[PDB]
Amino acid sequence: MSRSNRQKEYKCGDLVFAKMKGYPHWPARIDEMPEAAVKSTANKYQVFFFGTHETAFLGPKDLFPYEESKEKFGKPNKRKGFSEGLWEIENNPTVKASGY
Amino acid sequence: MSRSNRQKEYKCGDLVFAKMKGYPHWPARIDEMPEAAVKSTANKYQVFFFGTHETAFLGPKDLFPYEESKEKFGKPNKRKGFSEGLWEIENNPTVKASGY
Repeated sequence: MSRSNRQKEYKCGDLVFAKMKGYPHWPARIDEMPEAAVKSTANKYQVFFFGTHETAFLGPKDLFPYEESKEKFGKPNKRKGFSEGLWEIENNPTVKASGY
Repeated sequence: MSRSNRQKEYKCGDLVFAKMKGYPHWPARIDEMPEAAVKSTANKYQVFFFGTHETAFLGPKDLFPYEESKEKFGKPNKRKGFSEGLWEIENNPTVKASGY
């Protein structure tokens, strides 16, 4: 008898009355639409690879403190850039003793 | 000692073993989030305010249907961008590039 509406989303957001901080219902239009693969870099840490000089985005669990676990990982790979970069790190300033 | 110490994230300046693609554990520097619209909030819409001629970030909950709201909050004047925006919207809400 009656037909429903399943479309809940405006395309991007369309044109509406926007409620912003200090703006109680002001005519405003939408721009952009964070849906293409990445929406926004959130809760991600900017991990800048020291040796390979490359910016990556990782999380807390993707990062292991050598201040204590220097002994745990050492230098697991023998590569010219790997060993060189990790060596530049092996003489790091913030070292809480070489003994573990 | 601002209120309570809850911040426990990796603070820009620390350095750890990073786990990236092609790198089991490569020591990388920790940098915090750039902070420039992107930092957090995954799905957020950008909104162009005709009023103050600004661009802000809002969500679906902050965008109210104008076809009904325009009739509710129809109180212009004194506020330039409100009057300008209301007209710029009234004479072109769907953007008349076909039937005008």
